[PDB]
Amino acid sequence: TFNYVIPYGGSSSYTINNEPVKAEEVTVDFSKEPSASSLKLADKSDWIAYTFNNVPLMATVGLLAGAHEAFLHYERTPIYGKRTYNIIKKLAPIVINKTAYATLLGAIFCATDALYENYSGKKSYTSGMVAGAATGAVFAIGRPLPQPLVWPLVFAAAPVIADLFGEVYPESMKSARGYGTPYGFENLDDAVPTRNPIRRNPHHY
Amino acid sequence: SGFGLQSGTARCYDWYMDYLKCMDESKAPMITLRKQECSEWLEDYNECLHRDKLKLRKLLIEREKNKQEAA
Amino acid sequence: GWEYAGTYGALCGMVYAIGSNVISGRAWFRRPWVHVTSVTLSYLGSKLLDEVQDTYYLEHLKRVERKGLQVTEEHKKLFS
Amino acid sequence: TWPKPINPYDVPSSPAYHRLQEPSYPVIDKDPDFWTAVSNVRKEEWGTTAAVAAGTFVMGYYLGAKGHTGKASAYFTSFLATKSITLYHAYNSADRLMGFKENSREVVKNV
Amino acid sequence: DEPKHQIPGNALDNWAFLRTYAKPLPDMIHYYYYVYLFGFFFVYKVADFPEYSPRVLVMAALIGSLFYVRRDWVHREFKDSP
Amino acid sequence: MLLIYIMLSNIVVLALSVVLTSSPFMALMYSILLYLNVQTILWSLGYDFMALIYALVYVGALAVLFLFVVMMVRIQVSTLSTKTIQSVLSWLAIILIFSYGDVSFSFPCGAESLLNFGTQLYSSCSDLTLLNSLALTIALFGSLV
Amino acid sequence: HNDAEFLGAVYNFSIRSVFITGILGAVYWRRNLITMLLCSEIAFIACSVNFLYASAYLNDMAGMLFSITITTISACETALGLALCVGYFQSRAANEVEALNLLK
Amino acid sequence: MWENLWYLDILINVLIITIFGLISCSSSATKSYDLKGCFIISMVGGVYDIPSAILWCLASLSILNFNGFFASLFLVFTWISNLFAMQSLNFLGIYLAFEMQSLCLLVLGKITANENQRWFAYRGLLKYLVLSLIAGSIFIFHASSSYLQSGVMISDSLVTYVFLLFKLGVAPFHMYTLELFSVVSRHVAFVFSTLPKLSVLYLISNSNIGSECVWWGLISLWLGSISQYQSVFVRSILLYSSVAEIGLVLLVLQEGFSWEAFSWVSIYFLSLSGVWHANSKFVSAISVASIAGLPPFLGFIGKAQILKSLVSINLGILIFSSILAATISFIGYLRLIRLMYLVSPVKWKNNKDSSFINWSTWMLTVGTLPMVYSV
Ligand SMILES: CCCCCCCCCCCCCCCCCC(=O)OC[C@H](COP(=O)([O-])OCC(O)COP(=O)([O-])OC[C@@H](COC(=O)CCCCCCCCCCCCCCCCC)OC(=O)CCCCCCCCCCCCCCCCC)OC(=O)CCCCCCCCCCCCCCCCC
Ligand SMILES: CCCCCCCCCCCCCCCCCC(=O)OC[C@H](COP(=O)([O-])OCC(O)COP(=O)([O-])OC[C@@H](COC(=O)CCCCCCCCCCCCCCCCC)OC(=O)CCCCCCCCCCCCCCCCC)OC(=O)CCCCCCCCCCCCCCCCC
Ligand SMILES: CCCCCCCCCCCCCCCCCC(=O)OC[C@H](COP(=O)([O-])OCC(O)COP(=O)([O-])OC[C@@H](COC(=O)CCCCCCCCCCCCCCCCC)OC(=O)CCCCCCCCCCCCCCCCC)OC(=O)CCCCCCCCCCCCCCCCC
Ligand SMILES: CCCCCCCCCCCCCCCCCC(=O)O[C@@H](COC(=O)CCCCCCCCCCCCCCC)COP(=O)(O)OCC[N+](C)(C)C
Ligand SMILES: CCCCCCCCCCCCCCCCCC(=O)O[C@@H](COC(=O)CCCCCCCCCCCCCCC)COP(=O)(O)OCC[N+](C)(C)C
Ligand SMILES: CCCCCCCCCCCCCCCCCC(=O)O[C@@H](COC(=O)CCCCCCCCCCCCCCC)COP(=O)(O)OCC[N+](C)(C)C
Ligand SMILES: CCCCCCCCCCCCCCCCCCCC(=O)O[C@H](COC(=O)CCCCCCCCCCCCCC)COP(=O)(O)OCCN
Repeated sequence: TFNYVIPYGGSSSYTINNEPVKAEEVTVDFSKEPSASSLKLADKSDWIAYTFNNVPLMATVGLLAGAHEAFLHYERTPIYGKRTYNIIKKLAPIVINKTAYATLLGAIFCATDALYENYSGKKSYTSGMVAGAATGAVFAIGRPLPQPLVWPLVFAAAPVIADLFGEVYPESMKSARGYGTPYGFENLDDAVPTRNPIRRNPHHY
Repeated sequence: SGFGLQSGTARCYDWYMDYLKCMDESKAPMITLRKQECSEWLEDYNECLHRDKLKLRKLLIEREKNKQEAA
Repeated sequence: GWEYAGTYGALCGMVYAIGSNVISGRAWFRRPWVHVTSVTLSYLGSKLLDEVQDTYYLEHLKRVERKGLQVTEEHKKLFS
Repeated sequence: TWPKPINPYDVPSSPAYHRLQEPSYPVIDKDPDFWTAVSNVRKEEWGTTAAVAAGTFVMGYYLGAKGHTGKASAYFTSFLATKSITLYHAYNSADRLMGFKENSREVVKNV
Repeated sequence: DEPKHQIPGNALDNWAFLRTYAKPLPDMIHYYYYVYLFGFFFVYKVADFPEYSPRVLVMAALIGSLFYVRRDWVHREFKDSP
Repeated sequence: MLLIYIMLSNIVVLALSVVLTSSPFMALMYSILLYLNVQTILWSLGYDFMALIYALVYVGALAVLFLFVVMMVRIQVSTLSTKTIQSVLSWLAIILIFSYGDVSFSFPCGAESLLNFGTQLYSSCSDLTLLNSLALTIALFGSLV
Repeated sequence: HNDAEFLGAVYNFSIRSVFITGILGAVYWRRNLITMLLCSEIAFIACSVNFLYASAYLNDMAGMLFSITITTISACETALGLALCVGYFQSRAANEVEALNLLK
Repeated sequence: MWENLWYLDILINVLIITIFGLISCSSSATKSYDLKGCFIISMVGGVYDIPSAILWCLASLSILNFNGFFASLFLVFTWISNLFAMQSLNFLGIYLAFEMQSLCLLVLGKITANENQRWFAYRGLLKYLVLSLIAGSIFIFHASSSYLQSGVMISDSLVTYVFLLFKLGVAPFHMYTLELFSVVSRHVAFVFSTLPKLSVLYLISNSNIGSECVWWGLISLWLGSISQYQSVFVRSILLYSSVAEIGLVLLVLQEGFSWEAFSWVSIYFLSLSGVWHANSKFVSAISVASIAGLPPFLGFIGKAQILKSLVSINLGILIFSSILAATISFIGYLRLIRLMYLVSPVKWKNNKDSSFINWSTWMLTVGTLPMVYSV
């Protein structure tokens, strides 16, 4: 409007609908659909199955962290001097404990997420928040004062961030095209494509 | 490459060229689609390269022969 | 394309001559020969850039028409 | 199978680089020699060659003088630039003879 | 004289704590070799990993960030003992 | 068949010996024996000239270069022997893990010919021969300075 | 039952072991720079042998050309690396002890 | 035989210039301007497209600041390797071109070190060499397995993608750049942190070498940004900035946005030229601002192309990460600006050799308005 007399923006009729018009005459899709593996892992029906399918990721991350710390300890120890102690006995707890703690935290998160979703019966943000909060509570069992408040918050926030930018964002902005005519405005006289642009072939790596 | 070791061409050059010709004939707008259409030619090239079907057939024949012999 | 490429280029050449003088600690008016050379070269380069951009715009219009974009006469007018 | 016999003296061979294209225009010469290509170079191209040679002589002298070897640099730069531009012009003329590129003037001049 | 921030701790105790970083330093090539090797093998393996939910991925990233130990931390606390 | 098997199995022992030995001079000697075993493996696949190439470039020339460097930089590396039983089994385990269950293909035999190899190198594949020559020139210029 | 299948499996095991021994051998058992470059050569030789094996399997010349390329590049890389090692050793300060043994 | 002549001309040109420089070697002309000009003219014979013309521009600008016949010859060798990398059709072309470029880097690094700088330069060159050998050996071993299994050498494979990831220096394969480029000369680090990238981007775009995985660019973006913020030394700040940006660029290039990466590499080259060849505080400030992405400079256009490409793919996680990582990087660039004009009096060497530096600063300031059409 760019005036001071009437409200800015506009209004669209709710009664009047515009019949959908295809973006192009022929649509070629270079985006592959989700794999059967993805759907299997995503299935939260059985909490135990869901947990056991998704823990490998947490275990791997714990193993990488433990390997990192163990290597740092091993690198410093001197080869030239003989050591009374056994290095593996010193280093094995590091890796084992890190992997176990990571797996336990990821198990708690996955279990609570599946159990809440089943009990509630709906896929919602709350399920992620309560799983994160429970994981952060387990993380901060014996930590000083600030940490009990901070970790349940950071952990609860992480599934919120994942849901907003991993699931809601793409579905929200699926229609936008970028070529031909703007999604909403097809009356405007813009070049109309016979086929959609294919910027890349479907990936295979 | 495609060249042979002693002369001529590789042992399975012709099968690959057959598959490439099939892909050239196809009108699919993406390479993935054309490979899907020409998959049978690729299966022939892979079959000539490794002889996997013949190896399986021989394994089954040998195994049955052993079963008959033991009986 | 751009109808102000020549003017822009001349002013930018001035920007080069003054900036080079200032960076080296000399005053803007020093080395007068540099000013003419910079102005002319920048003007020509700006013009050349505009033709290059136009040429690749037309190449793109040809390509999109070949692909199947049903560009109208007015659209074919947009790309000089 | 049986090894195919090979003739050592006549073993099939090919150049490394190949242009994958069917001749759009008439083929005045299927396999032009260097001299045939040079003889078909247009007058404008020779003018470009001479302008390049002069410009590179002047630039070579200018750059060489800072190192006290102006004449030597000028001659080397001239020769180098003339040679490269001449090879480019001969490649273009050979492509025209082969029918890959437009040869209207070429066919008319040498029937 | 101007008002200045109070520094917690005694001067000699803080300097002693700072001096625990002055230890034989390993070369970083040893760490890099292993990281390059395992990283190459990891990239090859990653193509075959199952597709994970975004939420699980983010949680794994959080856990990895929390469990990552800075190289300086191990360096200061490293003791050559059982 | 026994000889081919023995050479194939030996190449592993000759590779393990290089890393295990603590003397840099001795490691080169084991590497030279490994190179000869590789020449003999190549002979079983039907290559004669290629196996000659490996021995010429590596045994004939590269090993000499390694010896020259080792003599000039000679250090005292007979400090201590750290080949504890625990370390060796861990190494052999890592090796076994990496070298297990990969795709295997039937052993082939292929007669090679220099006439075809030379023809291809200097006709159809001339681009490679000249880039390799440029690489050698780059190495010559950089090493000599 | 098939000698070639057995021999192919043996070859695959051997070549893979030689590759891992070259790439990770000198780093695992901490050695001098000269041993690292020798094990790197061992690894490159293993890969070139794999290419020659493939060329024999497929009756193709591509592996023989990749393998000659490996021989050339590997020798150039070794010569340059050894030059760097000598230059590094000639500049060592008196305090430095195992200058060549970075992994110590 | 005529197609071969095009390639042959480059070799003949290089050899004749080499032997002329060798014959005419004298103290009177240590800076062989004439040979530099001959090399520049020679490299015009390899321009076939726009990417080749960008390769020529960057190589010529790099050649200007090298001193002596030897360094300029090795830059021409680098150019030849880069030209062949773009044209590589299979594993052999990729391996050969990249390893030749690695050899040229090893020589250029070695011949630009003083006797007092040999201890650290040769160590960093050796560490680069050994890491390069790991990368090349894993590449060739996997390539051999692929060639055996498939019978053909196809440049569309995971093996090449991982190798080109190492060459770009993203994800965990960026440490060689940090170790080598910290101990080498400023010009060598600048020319080998920008020019090589163009060839790899061209190979990826033309040979369809893209993966569905976004982890490596996300990692490079976050690691680079956090490491840039925590780095005390200024060389490390500049080195980690390239890691972060090339991670984001890798993510954009996988999705098919070739034009934006080719425009980015050119702007990044011009932006990095003035910071690396530091002589004037003002030139360095304008460079840091362009790398940062401030809107009045050409650096803004380069960053804008990448960010604009990101919003098209509609991946939320990448956009969020990009915003936060960019802020963290901005803090490091502010540190750089603070160090020059807000910490202590600054005195720098009077190295009055600003060949293309004034032109680059001008091109950064002035170029924003002409290139506004792209974004
Ligand atoms: C924009 C959007 C972006 C998109 C794209 C952007 C585009 C990208 C690319 C664009 C690039 C732009 C930025 C880069 C700018 C280039 C750098 C630059 O500016 O110059 C660097 C460079 C830096 O010089 P420097 O800072 O002093 O350092 C060099 C050292 O001296 C080192 O010394 P040296 O040993 O190396 O000496 C070599 C050199 C360097 O030597 C020198 O520079 C010394 C000074 C040269 C002599 C003085 C020049 C004489 C006339 C100049 C006119 C000035 C007018 C001002 C006052 C009016 C006086 C009446 O000598 C030369 O000058 C070679 C050229 C030959 C011409 C010499 C003069 C010939 C006689 C006059 C010709 C015609 C007379 C007509 C009228 C005459 C009077 C008006 O400047 C030059 O080299 C000058 C080149 C030419 C001199 C002027 C000639 C102009 C012709 C006369 C005017 C007539 C109108 C012009 C139109 C018709 C032409 C005939
Ligand atoms: C046997 C060999 C030993 C190695 C073991 C394995 C060998 C490698 C095999 C495979 C390697 C590939 C994958 C490994 C990770 C990739 C990184 C890499 O390889 O670079 C080379 C790297 C060395 O490179 P460098 O350039 O020499 O060192 C640069 C640093 O400055 C180094 O200097 P610095 O360490 O002294 O400084 C560390 C600095 C460096 O900074 C970083 O680490 C940046 C990384 C941040 C995130 C990375 C991207 C995350 C995306 C992951 C993608 C997958 C998920 C997909 C979606 C997730 C969306 C984000 O960070 C810190 O200051 C410590 C904090 C840790 C992260 C900071 C973020 C905290 C946020 C949490 C919020 C909670 C606080 C709330 C309360 C606060 C109160 C106010 O080598 C390694 O570190 C490998 C060690 C493997 C341990 C990683 C642990 C988990 C791995 C996956 C989790 C992903 C998060 C990454 C966390 C830490 C990674 C460094
Ligand atoms: C005078 C007429 C010029 C107008 C047009 C130019 C075309 C005709 C060329 C005529 C020559 C003028 C040179 C101007 C352009 C250079 C291009 C070129 O030359 O080749 C193109 C031309 C054909 O390729 P094409 O036109 O690009 O189209 C091919 C396909 O379309 C595939 O190619 P494509 O990549 O173009 O595909 C279309 C592309 C769309 O691509 C585009 O839209 C390109 C946009 C144009 C940007 C221009 C900037 C590029 C920087 C290079 C500067 C030129 C250096 C000159 C080098 C050669 C010197 C002659 O779509 C894409 O998505 C691909 C991405 C492309 C890259 C993204 C563009 C961003 C570039 C970076 C900009 C970032 C800003 C940084 C700073 C900006 C500050 C203002 O090749 C030739 O005609 C023959 C080449 C012969 C050159 C030398 C031979 C003569 C001498 C022989 C012997 C030499 C030795 C003796 C020496 C003699 C002197 C001493
Ligand atoms: C105006 C048309 C004709 C101009 C006459 C030139 C024709 C000669 C043929 C070409 C020779 C090279 C052209 C000269 C340009 C650069 C030469 C140069 O570098 O100038 C000086 C030094 O460098 C400079 O002073 C820079 C000058 C830059 C150019 C200024 C001249 C402007 C016009 C000349 C070229 C215009 C076109 C040339 C023909 C197309 C050279 O120093 P010395 O090697 O010691 O030679 C001097 C001889 N002696 C001392 C023994 C008496
Ligand atoms: C950046 C590139 C890196 C890699 C480049 C690989 C691509 C270049 C590969 C070629 C290298 C040079 C090989 C010669 C190139 C072109 C071929 C040629 O011109 O030879 C002529 C031979 O033709 C001739 O004109 C003979 C005289 C040649 C005289 C010199 C021309 C070639 C000079 C090569 C430069 C090498 C000389 C020393 C190097 C300074 C063609 O061969 P034919 O047609 O089979 O033989 C003639 C028979 N007939 C015409 C009847 C069909
Ligand atoms: C549409 C354009 C916009 C797109 C941008 C890309 C296209 C580029 C267009 C313009 C390019 C201009 C490049 C500017 C370079 C600046 C000139 C330069 O660098 O000169 C150097 C040259 O230095 C040299 O090394 C000279 C060696 C070679 C000289 C030039 C070679 C000429 C070869 C022929 C080039 C013609 C191109 C061939 C066909 C296209 C002199 O500086 P120094 O003396 O070293 O130090 C300066 C000291 N101070 C400023 C502080 C006073
Ligand atoms: C950058 C965003 C990060 C959040 C920052 C918040 C402050 C961090 C403190 C940590 C706390 C954990 C994160 C909680 C934020 C979510 C907001 C709570 C609101 C809420 O509980 O409703 C849920 C939906 O909200 C939602 O989950 C969607 C709301 C989106 C979050 C807010 C977006 C803007 C915040 C940015 C403010 C400033 C940015 C600087 C950080 C339930 O929904 P339901 O579907 O489950 O219904 C129930 C049927 N069972």
